[PDB]
Amino acid sequence: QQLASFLSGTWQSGRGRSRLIHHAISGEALWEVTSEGLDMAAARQFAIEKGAPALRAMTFIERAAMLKAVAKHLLSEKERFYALSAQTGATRADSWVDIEGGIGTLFTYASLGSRELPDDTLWPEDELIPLSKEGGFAARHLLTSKSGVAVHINAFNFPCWGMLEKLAPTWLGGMPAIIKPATATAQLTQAMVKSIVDSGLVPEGAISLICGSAGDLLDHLDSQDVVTFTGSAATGQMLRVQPNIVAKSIPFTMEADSLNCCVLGEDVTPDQPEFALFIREVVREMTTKAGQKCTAIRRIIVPQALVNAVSDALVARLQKVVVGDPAQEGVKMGALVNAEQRADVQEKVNILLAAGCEIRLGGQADLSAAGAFFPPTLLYCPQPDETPAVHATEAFGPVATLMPAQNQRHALQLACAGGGSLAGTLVTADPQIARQFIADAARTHGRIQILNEESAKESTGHGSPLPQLVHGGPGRAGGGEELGGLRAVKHYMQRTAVQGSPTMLAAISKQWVRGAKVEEDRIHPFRKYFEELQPGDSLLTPRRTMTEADIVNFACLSGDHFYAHMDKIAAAESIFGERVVHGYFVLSAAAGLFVDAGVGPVIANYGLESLRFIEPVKPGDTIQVRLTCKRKTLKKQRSAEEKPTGVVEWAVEVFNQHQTPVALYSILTLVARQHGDF
Amino acid sequence: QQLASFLSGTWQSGRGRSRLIHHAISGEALWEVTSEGLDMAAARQFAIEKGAPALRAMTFIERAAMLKAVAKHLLSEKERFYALSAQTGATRADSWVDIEGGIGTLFTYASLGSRELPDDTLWPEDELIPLSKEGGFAARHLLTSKSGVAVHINAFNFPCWGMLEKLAPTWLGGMPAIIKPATATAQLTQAMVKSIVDSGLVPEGAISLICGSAGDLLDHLDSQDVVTFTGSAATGQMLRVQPNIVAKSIPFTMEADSLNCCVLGEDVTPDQPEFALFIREVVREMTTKAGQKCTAIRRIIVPQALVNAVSDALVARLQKVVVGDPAQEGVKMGALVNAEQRADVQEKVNILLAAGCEIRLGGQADLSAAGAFFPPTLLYCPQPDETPAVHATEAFGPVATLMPAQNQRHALQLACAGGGSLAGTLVTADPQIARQFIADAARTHGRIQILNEESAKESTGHGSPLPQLVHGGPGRAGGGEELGGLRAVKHYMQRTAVQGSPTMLAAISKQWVRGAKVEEDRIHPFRKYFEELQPGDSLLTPRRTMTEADIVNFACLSGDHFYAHMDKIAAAESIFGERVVHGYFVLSAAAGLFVDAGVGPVIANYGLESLRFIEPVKPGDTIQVRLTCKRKTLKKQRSAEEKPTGVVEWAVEVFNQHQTPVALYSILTLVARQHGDF
Amino acid sequence: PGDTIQVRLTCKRKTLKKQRSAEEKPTGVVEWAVEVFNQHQTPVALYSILTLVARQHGDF
Ligand SMILES: CCCCCCCC(=O)SCCNC(=O)CCNC(=O)[C@H](O)C(C)(C)COP(=O)(O)OP(=O)(O)OC[C@H]1O[C@@H](n2cnc3c(N)ncnc32)[C@H](O)[C@@H]1OP(=O)(O)O
Ligand SMILES: CCCCCCCC(=O)SCCNC(=O)CCNC(=O)[C@H](O)C(C)(C)COP(=O)(O)OP(=O)(O)OC[C@H]1O[C@@H](n2cnc3c(N)ncnc32)[C@H](O)[C@@H]1OP(=O)(O)O
Ligand SMILES: NC(=O)c1ccc[n+]([C@@H]2O[C@H](COP(=O)([O-])OP(=O)(O)OC[C@H]3O[C@@H](n4cnc5c(N)ncnc54)[C@H](OP(=O)(O)O)[C@@H]3O)[C@@H](O)[C@H]2O)c1
Ligand SMILES: NC(=O)c1ccc[n+]([C@@H]2O[C@H](COP(=O)([O-])OP(=O)(O)OC[C@H]3O[C@@H](n4cnc5c(N)ncnc54)[C@H](OP(=O)(O)O)[C@@H]3O)[C@@H](O)[C@H]2O)c1
Repeated sequence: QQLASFLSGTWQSGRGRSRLIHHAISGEALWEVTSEGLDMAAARQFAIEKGAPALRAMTFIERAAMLKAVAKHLLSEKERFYALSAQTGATRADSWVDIEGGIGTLFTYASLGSRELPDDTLWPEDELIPLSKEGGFAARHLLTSKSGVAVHINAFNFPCWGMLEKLAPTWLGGMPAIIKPATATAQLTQAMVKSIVDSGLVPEGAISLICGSAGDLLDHLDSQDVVTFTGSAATGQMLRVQPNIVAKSIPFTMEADSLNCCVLGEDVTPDQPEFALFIREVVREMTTKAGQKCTAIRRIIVPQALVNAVSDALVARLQKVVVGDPAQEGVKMGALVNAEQRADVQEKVNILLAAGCEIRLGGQADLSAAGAFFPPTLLYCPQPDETPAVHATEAFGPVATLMPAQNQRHALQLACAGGGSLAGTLVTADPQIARQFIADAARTHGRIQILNEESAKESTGHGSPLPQLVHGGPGRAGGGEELGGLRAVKHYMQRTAVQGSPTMLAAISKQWVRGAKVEEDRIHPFRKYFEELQPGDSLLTPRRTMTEADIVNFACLSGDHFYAHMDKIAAAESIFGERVVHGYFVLSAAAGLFVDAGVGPVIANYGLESLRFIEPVKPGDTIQVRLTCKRKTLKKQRSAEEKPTGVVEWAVEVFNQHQTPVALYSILTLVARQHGDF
Repeated sequence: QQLASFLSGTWQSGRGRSRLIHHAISGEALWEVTSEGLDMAAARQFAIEKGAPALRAMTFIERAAMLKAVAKHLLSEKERFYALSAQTGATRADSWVDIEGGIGTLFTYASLGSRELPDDTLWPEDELIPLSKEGGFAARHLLTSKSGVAVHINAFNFPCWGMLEKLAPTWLGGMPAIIKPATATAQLTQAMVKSIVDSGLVPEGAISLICGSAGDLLDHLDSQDVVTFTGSAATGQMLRVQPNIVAKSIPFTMEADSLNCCVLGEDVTPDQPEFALFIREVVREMTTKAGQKCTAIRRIIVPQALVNAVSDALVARLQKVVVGDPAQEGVKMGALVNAEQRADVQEKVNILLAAGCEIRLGGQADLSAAGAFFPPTLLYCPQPDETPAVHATEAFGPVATLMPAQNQRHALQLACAGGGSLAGTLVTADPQIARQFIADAARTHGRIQILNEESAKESTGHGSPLPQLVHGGPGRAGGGEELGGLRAVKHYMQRTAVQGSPTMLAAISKQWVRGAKVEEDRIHPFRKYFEELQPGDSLLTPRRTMTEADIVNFACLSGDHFYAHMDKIAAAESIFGERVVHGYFVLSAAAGLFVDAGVGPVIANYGLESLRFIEPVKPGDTIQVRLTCKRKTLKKQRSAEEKPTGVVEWAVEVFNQHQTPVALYSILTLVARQHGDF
Repeated sequence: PGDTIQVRLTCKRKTLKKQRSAEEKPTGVVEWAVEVFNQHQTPVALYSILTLVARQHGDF
């Protein structure tokens, strides 16, 4: 049966030598992959000259709305995805983690791109960097989306999660993608790609698919491309030194296999709940998805006095784990995906047994079975720092070694001896042990979960890479990082420091910055609606003279009787020399000066961005405010009952009779729109 | 004469086939460099086990103060640096740019690390990521340092600057550096390293130096090491495929040569000042350092109707450039650094002449002189979109080619055809031309100066990489990024998402988080000095019932007569349903509830970090405030008269009778210290 | 006007009450000697307030 790729807009298929997708729980070939004869240069050509300008013409708000639309359309027809994912030997809960994590990543990136990304093609990430003494020359950083493809090379472990966690920052970062899924489970990836394409939600060319070997794709990539690898280290170290990738100097974000530690602290004793949640976390992490996730615990570091207790509790917790078919009831652990993967797990076990020990059923794995089953394996290493094979070999299944420690100094070194890892866990209750663990072990781990009794209730676990936490570790784990919230959309963009005058930076950024020209047009910026506000709409307010009665009435009304305002003696002994006006009274009299009293488009106050008081305001000191529109960034009207609205940021610049800027800041404001969508 | 490398604390010297340093302006050999026989493994060993823990034991504020101390020590003896930099053929202005830019980078990183880096070994860059509904499981991103070394492989152009803008983020990130300067100019680099080491300011093992080849250094680096390269794109692409760098997966930040566009716009006519400053900018940028900087203009894109005018202006201005000895008077351009560099520039000119044209005195360069003199060269390309040798060959001297464009749609293509560049420049006055230029040409340039009449008065120039702007572009420019402000110190750190309870993240981060435990200790936190404030020192204030009279008195006193506060009718038809309390009055009644009236350590108010309003406060609705300490981050007492003080940040959590958090925010506050540093 | 006011609240006399009902809270009536003064430290307006102050332990 042919597994169809998606290149150059049309569903195509390969012609030549092939690999095939074995079923996991039974063992027959119900798909087969091929990509020979497919033109890769034409697919990259179609992506770059069709779907790249279709994404780059959108704003970030429209791209986040597109991600939310695809997320809802994929959450709707999710039931075929579980049937396609049960072919991988995964259980219902494991496939639930896979599918709903890969769709909740899309919802999370849609929410983040809706909230913190502008209604613009370009995203300015800095405020302003004043490079001149006067103010006529300045700079700010711009993130523009690249003009090429994003070659994503995935692993076989999460066809839904691991493909859609690379695809939401790619699309939110304005680039089209070409997904190369692993050929052991590409049927669920094609189900996802087909469900995306057959919806009309993404433009044509914004997504592709190569079921099978790429081969000629990496030899054709322009310098505006990115390649994001996910797999073993041995493959990505062959693809990093690919000559076009080093020649055109394209970003190659490799992220690879890892030996994830789980260190038990010295303060934990077996008569505590910490010990029970430690054993529960290690067993659940080692049995979730049959140990076929990158963030599975593979090195257990316990104190020396607790080795026999942990090794007797883990086995008694693990003998209740039922290994079998998922559709028959009472089964907790599923199967692996291949007999090739089963043979790989058992040969990595036999490598670990050359200098290790044995606690459970390890190398006794029935290779003559009609199903990729491997028994849940707990190992032992009595000499942990003498054997480098424990700290360099990951048996990619239900296997996790165990090894002692010596009083939270050998434990840190055994946690860091993995050569850079992807996840880790310290189970303690003393908050000063976790300080020492982060101060030495976070150099090598990309993510650390300090698990205690308060955390263990609503934790997501050791093996849940959140879409707003950095997934990626140094060294053996790959070095490259993913999923860092909006850090993940910045790999798909080019960071440029634009220099010039502020009136030029304001038109480049489509904002108002600090020293741009203003557009004062005889009526009030709070009277304009959202669509007729422009960044630059200033307001030179009338003045208000600060006096001693102002200080007295505000200190009475607010209750703020600080000595620099209400004492005549101590204000002379202070840094100010005499009594000064309250900073919050400057902040309140400013809003007395610019706020329209009348009913208009301005709805709420919504917060205040960044306040700084620069010079003190005294009695006998006029105050004049420059209310200037800065950003617009409309919202999405989450219900049809809701009024259409957008959150306009105004840049407030108070000053005094000498025109020096006392107390400049920036207010947000929820402003009504004339037109909506619902 | 031996030029001594500095390894393992001892000024050693190599034993082998030695390269020699020619004098630039006269031609003799007055140094010779070698590094054969030097144990590089012992150098990395001494660095990691001596200077890495000594740097990592400092706080970031101590490392910023160390950078300021080394900057003031290097500023006090700059005259020997000018004497050593005159040997590189540079003039007094060129050497001034080099030395004082290298030291101003140190002062800039001292200011940034003192203002925005914590008083801690670690650094949390996020606020908080709440990952649970109850709030007992959250995460935040920590930036711990790296426990290895930073290998810096520099070019010959900026021996002071190009070393000392890598040494400052490396030291501010707590790693020891092993600088490999280019052999053609390493005498000034050893002058800098000797001035640093013979001062007692830095720890021992915090800096090394290899005058000569590294040889056996890249084969010894562990995964906690980073390599930062600066040179041509032929060398760094061979250093990227080095087997230990790809095996241990260490960060190789390559940053290479670039063809730098300088686009003249259609709106600029030769009567304007824009044309004169365009010609002045191209001439000054091509004659500074004899065109031996990476950010020098090497492609001039002009409109088609203005080619003869630009060419006649450049010929009439560049013939006034006098090439000669820097010490004698009336000499503008200095020389190159080697006869080998002169031969390389001329053999690149012959490549550009194999498919180009000629305007001025180009390839007629004397290869038999006692000096590395090259005449200022202006070329011409009548078919710019047909000759790929113009967009792929850089002649690294005073050479810059010129080529026509067709009405701001060919100019953008000729700017983007450089294969990924660094330091572009548009010279216009129309702001929408600059908007269309950044919307297309910021994909290939890492920095773009939009130069107009307002910019050119206090512009830093085309070839001045600011220490707080991202230096480095994609493609041919390397893909690496340097000098990004605090973006550069994050190449030398490991970003780790630390999960766990907020009461655990508080102890890890040495801050307070959102739901951490509190230390209520019966006296007021505004009575405590800076040294006895702990992050977590809380205060549950008494209440205050918001009434209609409060709304009336605050709307009268401020002047904010907004309709949701002063109108019974319009507030009933608003989003609030009835009249609500001012948000600024909630902000002021909060400070009425937590501020100590008496004279104490609290000095000023200093600003307010991040305010958000969440639920509206109504009449008949009490208000209770939870002031709690969050960050400490002491200042450094810039004078002997100023008081020792620090800037404590307090997280403020106002709430109402239903305990829902109306208006949670964060105030800064300047708090006096009990003990100073002097 | 232009005259700082600093107040010295010191406890003067305690004289507990007897909690006339078992439902009543136990309380005593503390007298405080309030001594206001100015920047020249001369006593403008010294007085003496009574105050009903709750007791920790009662009898009923
Ligand atoms: C209610 C909270 C409890 C406290 C009790 C109440 C205390 C008070 O009410 S005091 C009265 C109101 N407060 C004031 O007027 C404070 C005045 N602000 C001051 O700058 C004061 O002179 C004082 C004492 C803080 C000295 O500041 P100083 O050490 O010289 O630093 P300074 O150079 O002024 O810069 C301060 C900040 O302004 C920022 N700033 C922003 N724009 C500018 C600008 N154009 N120019 C200067 N600074 C600027 C700076 O970046 C700096 O912030 P950062 O932390 O990021 O570096
Ligand atoms: C001076 C300016 C001009 C004059 C205007 C005068 C208007 C007024 O004075 S009104 C009186 C004071 N103002 C207010 O009370 C503002 C109104 N209060 C509100 O928050 C409103 O319910 C409203 C409509 C803005 C909320 O909008 P909503 O669609 O529900 O978004 P929502 O996400 O729930 O809350 C808004 C923000 O609170 C933030 N927030 C922070 N912590 C929390 C939390 N624990 N729970 C909920 N939200 C939180 C959210 O993150 C969001 O901020 P952001 O967009 O940056 O992420
Ligand atoms: N983010 C992470 O850190 C992360 C996440 C999930 C999994 N992983 C790691 O991934 C590993 C499991 O996946 P895996 O066994 O599939 O890794 P793999 O065998 O090394 O292959 C990974 C991917 O690379 C492709 N590939 C293989 N050889 C290639 C070549 N010569 N040229 C181009 N592409 C090639 C494969 O396609 P084919 O199908 O054609 O072989 C597959 O899609 C585990 O070790 C796990 O730790 C890491
Ligand atoms: N930020 C930037 O992008 C930037 C900044 C400044 C300059 N540059 C570029 O640098 C170039 C000029 O400098 P350059 O001629 O000195 O570059 P380079 O000669 O190619 O190499 C620079 C450094 O690399 C070392 N090196 C050379 N070959 C090596 C090898 N096989 N193995 C290990 N190390 C090796 C050199 O040492 P040796 O002295 O022994 O050769 C020198 O220290 C220009 O093209 C300019 O554009 C770029």
